[PDB]
Amino acid sequence: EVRDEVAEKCQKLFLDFLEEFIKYLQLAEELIRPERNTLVVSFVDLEQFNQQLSTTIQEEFYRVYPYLCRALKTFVKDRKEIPLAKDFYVAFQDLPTRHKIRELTSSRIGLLTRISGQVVRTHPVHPELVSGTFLCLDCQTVIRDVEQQFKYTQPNICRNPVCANRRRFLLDTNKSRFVDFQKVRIQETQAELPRGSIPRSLEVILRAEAVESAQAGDKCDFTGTLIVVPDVSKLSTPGARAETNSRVSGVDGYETEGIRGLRALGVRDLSYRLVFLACCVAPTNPTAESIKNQMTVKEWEKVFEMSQDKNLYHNLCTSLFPTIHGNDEVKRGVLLMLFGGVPKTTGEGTSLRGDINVCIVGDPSTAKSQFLKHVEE
Amino acid sequence: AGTVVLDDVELREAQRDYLDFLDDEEDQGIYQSKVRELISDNQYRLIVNVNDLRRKNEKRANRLLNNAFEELVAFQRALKDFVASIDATYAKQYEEFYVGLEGSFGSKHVSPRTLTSCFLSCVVCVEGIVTKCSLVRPKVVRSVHYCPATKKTIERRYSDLTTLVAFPSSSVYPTKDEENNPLETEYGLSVYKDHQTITIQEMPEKAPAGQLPRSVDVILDDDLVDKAKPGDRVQVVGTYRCLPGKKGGYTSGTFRTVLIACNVKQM
Amino acid sequence: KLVIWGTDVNVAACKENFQRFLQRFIDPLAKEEENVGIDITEPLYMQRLGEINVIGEPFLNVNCEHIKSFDKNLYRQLISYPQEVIPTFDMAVNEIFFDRYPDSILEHQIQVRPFNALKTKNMRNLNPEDIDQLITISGMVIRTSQLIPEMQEAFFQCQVCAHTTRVEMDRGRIAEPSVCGRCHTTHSMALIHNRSLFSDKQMIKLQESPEDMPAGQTPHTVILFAHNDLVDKVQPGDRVNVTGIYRAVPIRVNPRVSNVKSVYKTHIDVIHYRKTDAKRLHGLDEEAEQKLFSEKRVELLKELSRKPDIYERLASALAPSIYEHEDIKKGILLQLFGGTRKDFSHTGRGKFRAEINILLCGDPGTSKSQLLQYVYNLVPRGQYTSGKGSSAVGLTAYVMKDPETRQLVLQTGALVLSDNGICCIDEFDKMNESTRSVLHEVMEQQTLSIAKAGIICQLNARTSVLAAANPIESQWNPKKTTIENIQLPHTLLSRFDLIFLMLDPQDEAYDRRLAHHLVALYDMAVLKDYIAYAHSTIMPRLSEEASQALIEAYVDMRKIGSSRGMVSAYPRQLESLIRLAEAHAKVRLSNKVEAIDVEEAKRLHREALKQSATDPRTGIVDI
Amino acid sequence: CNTDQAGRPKCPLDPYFIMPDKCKCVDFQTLKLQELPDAVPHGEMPRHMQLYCDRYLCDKVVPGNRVTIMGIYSIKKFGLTTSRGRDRVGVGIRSSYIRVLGIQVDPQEEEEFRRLAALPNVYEVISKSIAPSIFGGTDMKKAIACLLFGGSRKRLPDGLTRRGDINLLMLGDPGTAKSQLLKFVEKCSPIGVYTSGKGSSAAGLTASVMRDPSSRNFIMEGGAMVLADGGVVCIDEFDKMREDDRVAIHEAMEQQTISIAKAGITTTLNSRCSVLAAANS
DNA sequence: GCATGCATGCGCATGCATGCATAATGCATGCATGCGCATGCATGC
Ligand SMILES: Nc1ncnc2c1ncn2[C@@H]1O[C@H](COP(=O)(O)OP(=O)(O)O)[C@@H](O)[C@H]1O
Ligand SMILES: Nc1ncnc2c1ncn2[C@@H]1O[C@H](COP(=O)(O)OP(=O)(O)O)[C@@H](O)[C@H]1O
Ligand SMILES: [Mg+2]
Ligand SMILES: [Zn+2]
Ligand SMILES: [Zn+2]
Repeated sequence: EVRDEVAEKCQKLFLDFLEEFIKYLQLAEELIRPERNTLVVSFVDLEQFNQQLSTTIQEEFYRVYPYLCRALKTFVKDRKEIPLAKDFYVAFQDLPTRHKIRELTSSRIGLLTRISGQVVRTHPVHPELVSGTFLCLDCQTVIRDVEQQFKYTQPNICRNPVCANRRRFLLDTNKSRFVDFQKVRIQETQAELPRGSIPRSLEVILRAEAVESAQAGDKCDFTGTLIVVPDVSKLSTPGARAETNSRVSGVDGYETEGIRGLRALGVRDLSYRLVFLACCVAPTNPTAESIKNQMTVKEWEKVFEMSQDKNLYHNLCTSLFPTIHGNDEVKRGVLLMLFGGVPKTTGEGTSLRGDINVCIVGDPSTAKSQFLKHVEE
Repeated sequence: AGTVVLDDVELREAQRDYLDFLDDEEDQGIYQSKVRELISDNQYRLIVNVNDLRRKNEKRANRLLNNAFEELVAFQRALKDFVASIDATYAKQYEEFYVGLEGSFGSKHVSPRTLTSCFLSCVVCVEGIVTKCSLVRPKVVRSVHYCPATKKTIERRYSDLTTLVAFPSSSVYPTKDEENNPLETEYGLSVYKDHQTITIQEMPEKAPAGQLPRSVDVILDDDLVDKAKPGDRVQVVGTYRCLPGKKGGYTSGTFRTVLIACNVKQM
Repeated sequence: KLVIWGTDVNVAACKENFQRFLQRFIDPLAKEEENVGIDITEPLYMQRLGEINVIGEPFLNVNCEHIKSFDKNLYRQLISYPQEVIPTFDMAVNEIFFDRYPDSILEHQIQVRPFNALKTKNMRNLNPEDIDQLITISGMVIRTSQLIPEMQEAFFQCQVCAHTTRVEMDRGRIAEPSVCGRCHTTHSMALIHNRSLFSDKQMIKLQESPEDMPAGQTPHTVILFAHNDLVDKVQPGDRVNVTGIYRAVPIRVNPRVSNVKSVYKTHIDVIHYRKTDAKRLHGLDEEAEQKLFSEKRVELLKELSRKPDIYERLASALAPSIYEHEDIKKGILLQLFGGTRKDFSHTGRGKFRAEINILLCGDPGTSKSQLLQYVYNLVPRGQYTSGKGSSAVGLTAYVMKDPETRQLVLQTGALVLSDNGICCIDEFDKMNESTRSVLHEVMEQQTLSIAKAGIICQLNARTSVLAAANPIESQWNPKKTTIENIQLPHTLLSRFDLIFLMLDPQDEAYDRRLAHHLVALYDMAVLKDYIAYAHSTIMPRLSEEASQALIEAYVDMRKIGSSRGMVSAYPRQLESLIRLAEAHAKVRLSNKVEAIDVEEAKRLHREALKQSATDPRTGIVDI
Repeated sequence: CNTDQAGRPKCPLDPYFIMPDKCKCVDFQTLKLQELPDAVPHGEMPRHMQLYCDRYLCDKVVPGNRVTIMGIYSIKKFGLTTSRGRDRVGVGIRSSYIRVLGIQVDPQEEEEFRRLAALPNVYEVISKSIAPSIFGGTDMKKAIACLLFGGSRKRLPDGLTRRGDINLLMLGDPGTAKSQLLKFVEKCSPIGVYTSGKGSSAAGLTASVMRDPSSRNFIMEGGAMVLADGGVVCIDEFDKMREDDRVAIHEAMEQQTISIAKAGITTTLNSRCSVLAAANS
C-alpha cells in the first residue's frame, strides 16, 4: 500500500507531545466516561513543544487531524480498557491570531482558523453517518467502510471484478458508524462592517460534544476549519463539470445524444458552497454555588469588597452613568429594575410577577435615550 | 397511414415515357393489336421485347435492367391506363395487369452457376431444367365476413408481397365483432389467387464435367401456375431478390435469394 | 505560425513590440499632475517597473492611450483580441523585470492590467460585433454577493491502494481517470474536494451613469464577475470606473435539464478598477494612503492657508454660478469639512454625531433646489430624495430574494448607501410621520436597528442631511410667527445644526445685481486637493478659552431663545457650536481651535436664524 | 426507438424490422481443406479445416485442386449461446476457421512457332521429337504425330456431322514398347487421359446419371471419356471391357456423343476424343 | 386634512393525484443424414 510521510511524522510527534509535555493524561483519565469523546489540548503547549510541529499542523490541519485522532485512540487504549466502538477527537483553544469573516478566502480552505461572530439560530440535534456498510443487490457482496464525507455517497463500484455494479445497494444500519450533529447560523458583528455593507452570514456545524454549546443570541469566538460542500441549484447557466477520461463513442441506435450521452459519461456539475466546521467554541468575553466556584480568589475578593459597601448604592449610580447630569432618581430606578425581585407561585395555580417595568416620559433633550443606550451597553 | 406523395419527377416521367412507348399511332408498332388480342382472349399480361425498347428508348431499357421493381410498377400503371383507354369496360375485371420481358439480354444472360449478388434487384435470364414442383395452393387477397347478430357484412384487404416489408398489424384474420358477436366467413365473396414453387437446375450437358450442380428456386404466381413440370428444360426471365426473414433479435446476416419469375418459356 | 486562426496577431512580433515600448515611451504632456513621483525626463514605464521592484507589488497598470500614442496597430490588436495579447504582455514584462533586477523575491510572476479604454458610448448601443472586446464602464455599486469557490485542480485518491493523483482543469472541464495507476482497478478513483485547489469569485451589480442618454430610457443594471485580488475592492454606494471584457452565456431551460435557451444572457468580466474622477471630490480610499507626492501643491496650499481671506475665497470658489448668498455657501463648506470623529466607546455613551445637518426653509421661488443639485453633483456618495416619493421601507433596508439565486435576505436602501456621504431631502414637509420616525433615530444615533422575521441586525448610517422646506401657505406670512410658518415638531427641528430662513427683502441693489448676473450667464483641482488634504491630515482640538466661550454662547442662546414665538434652544445646540468651531478650525489648517473660530460659529448661528432682526417678544421677522 | 417525442405517446419495446431491399450484399462461400497426403504422418488420420471466401475469391478453386492459401486464423462469433446435444463436456470452445486473403493454385513464342513451322523439314523434326528414346518405329511415330495434330471436324447443313479425329489400334506381342508410347502421348498432348479396360481405380470409362433422394437433383458422374474434350484417350487392355461400356463406346467413337435416358430425364453428352488403343494377342 | 382601519394583493413552500421512463435470455422445432433390416430385381453357370 501507499503511506503518507507527513501523516506518520505528525502522528509520532503528537504522540511525543501527549507523552512528554502531564495534564493530558489526567484528561484521558476523565475520557473513560461514556459522555466524553473529545480531548482538549492547548495550542501554546504545541508552540512551546515544537514550532515545526505546530507549523505543520496549522498548514496541514485537514490532512493531519484524522491521524491525530488515531494517535489519541491508541494512547487512551494503552492507558485504559475502552471498547473499540467508541471514537475520540482532538480540540485546540489558544490560537494567537484572529481572522475577520470577510478575510476568509479560498486560500485558507483546509487550514486551522479562528473567527468571531454572533449566533442567530440553532437547529436540533441528529445522528449522522460517518462510514457506511453496503450490500450489493446483484451479487450479494458486502462492501464495508465507505467514507461518506459530506454527502450520502454509495460505493464507487462493486468490489467483485465481474459484477461491476454502481447503482443498486442496500444499507445495513446496524453495522454502520454514527456521530452527533447540529447546525448553527452565525453573523458578522457590527464593528467589522465596512462602509454601506450588510453583515455577512455563515453556517457553522457542531459534531459530538461541541454540539451542546452556542445557544441563540450569543456573541462567541469559533476555532475550526473552512470546508467546501456541494450545492445543487446554484448554476442557472452551464459551468465547470466533470467527465470520464475513457475514449468511448456511441453505436448506431445507442448514439450518445443529450440525456443518454450525459448519463453514459457520468457528467456531474461542479457546484460548491463554503461551510465552517467548528471544533472549539468560546465566549468572546466571560446555582449560586456554581457561580461562586467559577470565580477565582481575586474575583471573589473583589466581589466581597463590593458587597460590604454602603456607597454601592451611590457609586453604582455614578459608574453606569458618568456623563448624564442629575436625574439620580432615574438611575436608582434603573438599578432596582436591573436587580429585580423574586417570583413566586401560589397553591391555586396562579403566578405572581417578580420583574419590574419602568417608563420615562420627558421633554425633548432631557437625556431620555441616554439611559436606554447605557443599559443596552 | 395518411401519408401521401404529391410530386415525383422520376416516376411521372417514366410513366410518360411508357405511355409514348405503347402508343403505336405514328409508328409501325403492333402492341395495339396485341392488346386487342389480349382483350379477345381474356388474358391479362403482355410480353414486350427488350431490344425493341432499347432501340426506341435506350435510357429506359438501361434503367429497367438496372432497376426492376419501380420500372415494372410504371409499366403496369401504363398498361392499366391504355387498357382503360381502349376499352374501359374490360379493365374492371382485373385489379392490375402484368408485363413480360423478351429479347436478347446480352450480359445479363446468366447460368444458374454464374448468378451472383452483383445481379441482385435486376431482371435476369436463366436457362435450366426443372427438378422439383409443389402442389398448387390458394392464397387470400380480399376477405368478406357476415354477422348474423347485427346483419352487417365487412371486407378486409390484404397486401403482403405488394409491399416490401410487412408488419404484424396486417395479415390478421378477423373473427369477432366490435361487441364480440361472432362473424361467419363467407368463402364465395372472398378473393383468392393460386401459388406454386419450383426448382431449376443447370443442365448436365452445360455443367463442367465432374462438378456438382447448382440450382435456383422460383415462385410462380396465379397466371404461371401450370406452365412448368418436372424434368423439363425451360428458360426463365425474372427479378432476383432477397427474402425477408421473420422477426427476431439476433441475425447472422445471411439472406435467402429467390428468383421471382415474370416470363417462363419452353425452349 | 505567422498569424493565429481568426485573427492577425503574431506572438513574437507583439512580444518584441511591448518589450521595446516598455523602454521607449516618453510623453511630455503628462506633467507632474499625473506623472506623480516619477522623473519625467526618463522613460515612464521602465521607472514604473523599477518602482514595482522597489515595492514588490506583482501587478502593473497600463493606460491604453499611451500604447495608442506609441502605435495604432498594437492598440487595435489589444482591443480586438485581449486573450491573444495579454499573456504575451505578461511574459514580456517578466523577462525585463528578471533581467534588470535578478533574484528579486516574488511569490508569483507579473500580470499586466490595461485600463482607460476610450469609449463614451451608451451601453445600450453595444452590438454583437463587440462581443469579447475591451470596454469601459462608469457606475455605482449597489449589490455584492458572497465569495464563491471555483475549482482549478482536482485531487483523486485510489480507494483500493491509497494511490493519489492530481488533475488540472482544461477548457473548464475535469476528466477523472477511469483506471488506477498502480493496481489498474477500474473506477477505483474517488474525488476529494477539500484536497483540491480553489479560486475566489464574486458577482457585482452596478447602476449605469451614461454620458449620452436617448429619449425615454429607463435606468440599467449591469452584472460583473470579479476574480482573485479584485474581490472586495468596492463597496455599495461607491462611484467607480471599470475596465473589462464583454461576454455572452447561454441559459438553461430549467435547473434539472441540460437544454439551453436560444436567446443569450450577457455580463462583463472586470479587469481593472479606477477611483479618480475629474468632477467629483476624492473618496476615502485614496485619503487613507500616502499619495501626496506633489510637494509643490502641498507648499502652495499651506502658503494659501496663511492668507487671511482664503475662507471667503473658498466660499467664493465653492460655486461660481450661484448668487450673493455667501452665508449659505459658507455653511455648506463647513458641512464639507465636517467635525472631528472622536471615539467615545470607553465612556459608554455610544456614538457621537460628528457631522452637520442643515435646513433651508423658504418659498419655492428661490435657489435652494439648485444648491441641493450642485451638492449632489459635487460630492461622491450622494443621494437625493424628494417628498412622498420615498417610503419608510425604501430607506434603511428591505427584505428580498434573488431572481438569479435562492436568497438575498436583506438589501440596503437610500440612507445606508449614503453612509459616509450626503443625503439631500427635498419637500421635507410632505413626508409622513412614518418616515420621520426613522429619521429621528438616523439623525442622532448614526445607527439603524432592524428586527423582523429571522432578521435582527444593526447597520451604520453615518450620513449628513441637507433638508429643504417650504412655508405652510407657500408664503412667509409675516403675521404668523416662525414656528407657525414652519409647522414642524421641535424634536425634529432641534437636531438641525443650521436653519436658513430665506426671505425676500425686495432691495433695488439685489434686483439689479441678480438681473445683471442672470443675463450675463448667457482652480477646481486646487480646491479639490485642498479639501482632501484638510479633511485627511488634521485633527482639531480646543483649549479652555474656547470652552468658556462656548459656555457663554450657550447661556446667551438660552437667554435669547427663552421667549415664546421664536425657536427655543436646547443642549444639542452646544454640540452644534462645537462641531462648527471644529470645522472652522479645519478650514484654517489649524490643530488648535481659537476663540476666532468660536466667535465665527456664534455669528453664523445668530445670522442663520435672523434672530437679530426678529422681534424677541412677538416672533415676527422685521426689516 | 431513439426519437425525441414529448407530448406524443412512445413506441413499444423491440419495434425494429430488417428491410431487405435496402441492403448491400456480397458473395459468400465456405470450403473444406484436407492435409496433403504427401505430408500426413504415418499411421495418423488426416486433419481438416474450414475456409471462408468472400467477393472475388469465390469460384477460383475447384474441389480436387492442390492450393496454397494465405489467411487469418479466427473463430466464429454468434453470441454466447448455450451448448447443445447430450454431450456437454467441453467448456468455452468456439469453432475455429481461416479467413482466406490469398489463393494460389499449383508473343515472341508465337514468333518462334511461326518461324519454325515455315520450314520444309519440320516433319522430320517432329517425328524425331516423338519419343526419341524409343528405337525404331519411325512410321509409328509419324502416325502418333498426325494423331496428336488431328483432323478437322465438319458440320453440314442437314445437321449431320462427320468425325474430325483419328483412331489408331496397336496389336503386338508383349514387350514391344507399346505402353510407353501411350504414356508419352498422354504427357505430350495438352489434354490427355490414360486408362485401361474397365476404367480406372475410382473412375469409370463412361458417364452415369443418378438422382439424389433427399434433394431432388440429377447428378452425373464424369467418366474417362467425358472428362476429355479435344484430348487423347489412351486405352490399355482393350479386351477386358464390360458389356455396357462396350456398347456405349460404339456411339462414343462414331458420333462423339453419349445418350442416357432415365426416369424423367433424357440427356446427350459430348465426348470429342481421339482414341489410341493397345491390345494383346 | 391628518390619523387610523383595513379589504386587496403578491411571492415561495408543501401535499397529492396523474403521468413518465426502463428494458435480453432461455428453450423448442424442422431439415440432413447415418445404420440396421427385409423385399425384390437382375445376373451368371
Ligand atoms: N442632563 C444632561 N446631561 C448631559 N448631556 C445631556 C443632558 N441632557 C441632554 N444632553 C445631551 O443632549 C442630547 C439629548 O438628545 P436625546 O437624549 O436623544 O433626546 P431625546 O432622547 O429626548 O430624543 C444628548 O446627545 C446629550 O448628550
Ligand atoms: N526399342 C526400345 N527402346 C528403348 N526402350 C525399350 C525398347 N523396347 C523396349 N524397351 C523397354 O522395355 C519396356 C517395355 O515395356 P512396355 O512398353 O510396358 O511393354 P508393352 O507396352 O508391350 O506392355 C519399356 O520400359 C522400355 O523402357
Ligand atoms: Mg430620544
Ligand atoms: Zn455486486
Ligand atoms: Zn490503485
